[PDB]
Amino acid sequence: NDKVRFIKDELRLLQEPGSYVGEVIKIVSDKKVLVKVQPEGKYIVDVAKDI
Amino acid sequence: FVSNSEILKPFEKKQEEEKKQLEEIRGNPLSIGTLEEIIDDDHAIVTSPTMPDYYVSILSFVDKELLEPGCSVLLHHKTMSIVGVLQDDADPMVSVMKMDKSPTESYSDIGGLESQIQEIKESVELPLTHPELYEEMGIKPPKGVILYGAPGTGKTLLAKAVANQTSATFLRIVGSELIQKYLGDGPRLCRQIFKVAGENAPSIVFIDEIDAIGTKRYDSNSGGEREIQRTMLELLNQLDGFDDRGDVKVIMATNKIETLDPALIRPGRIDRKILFENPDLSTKKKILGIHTSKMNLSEDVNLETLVTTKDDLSGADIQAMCTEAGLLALRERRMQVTAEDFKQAKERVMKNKVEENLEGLY
Repeated sequence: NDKVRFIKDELRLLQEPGSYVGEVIKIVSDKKVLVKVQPEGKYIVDVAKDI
Repeated sequence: FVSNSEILKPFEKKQEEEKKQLEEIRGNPLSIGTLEEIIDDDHAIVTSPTMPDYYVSILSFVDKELLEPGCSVLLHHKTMSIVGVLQDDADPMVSVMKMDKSPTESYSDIGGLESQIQEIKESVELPLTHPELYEEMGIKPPKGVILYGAPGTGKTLLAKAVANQTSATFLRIVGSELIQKYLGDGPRLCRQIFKVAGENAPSIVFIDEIDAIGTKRYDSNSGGEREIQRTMLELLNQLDGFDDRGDVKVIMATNKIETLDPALIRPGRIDRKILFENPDLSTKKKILGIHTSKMNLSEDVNLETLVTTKDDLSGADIQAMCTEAGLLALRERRMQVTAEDFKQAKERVMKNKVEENLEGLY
């Protein structure tokens, strides 16, 4: 039951589109961070509520 | 009570409502780009690093006076609208290299030039720190000074102490970095240096060790014969191509200004010629006393003896003998440096490289 539940829980993680890769450039007080993606350009994105 | 409820309460409430409206503007679908041109119709074309084409309108909080071609504005992912003006993305990353805020320098190490120190102060320190001097009398302050003389006189340290009194940014330029050979590129780097000095207006422009290519003297970055024309005349086109009354003050310094182009001198901008000379024996005690303040001297060591021995030496040669004599006692683990180390230091440092003229008596 734990093996089937683990494989089932890991199935939705592989079906997730995933995430890009980037590096933090600068931060502000608006909770918006500039992340530089290597293949793409620089994008200012909002930080998560957990961090 | 009455005023605080009608001011502080609606202010904090309105600021929270403005941030909620930013979700459709500054929210997660957010991107950037490079501004190209602006039109009177409240529309512009901006290109992101992915090379798209976005033609949209202009949002609030920003006017067209802050929007300049070549800068980096803020875009949107879906609506693709231009948000507002921003500084250089990630910045040029030029903070302290040739420029700083308040360098630490005094007039003691540059002592001996006091005859020529009052010339640079009245033409630089006085008009910048005390602008009422030339305004009340209506006179025009000198817009630049030229530096000429033998090395080791504290050429860089001369303008370094003045920058601390003016409490302004002190710019510097390397002579070899402008003539760097990529393809052309000589005049292109020159404009970026003076452009930064125009935005903040530090009112201080200095260049240390003007070199370029007199003849060759380089390997990796050459530039050829065409680099001499596009470089030395580019510094001229800064003063000759713009008229700035009270702000930009260009100061040029190098070892020999005679071989330079007389047009590069740009007469009428620099009305002061400062010559450098070695300090005499009277001013050597001020420099020697600072380096020997933390040094342990023996009972047979006299400060007046080391000054008399020094003949035709620069400011770095005073601290050199203290460094050489200090290492001799450091290898033997001695507290007070013996007089024999001072004697061997003043005699050796005197003649090292060229002992003789190699031919005849001259």
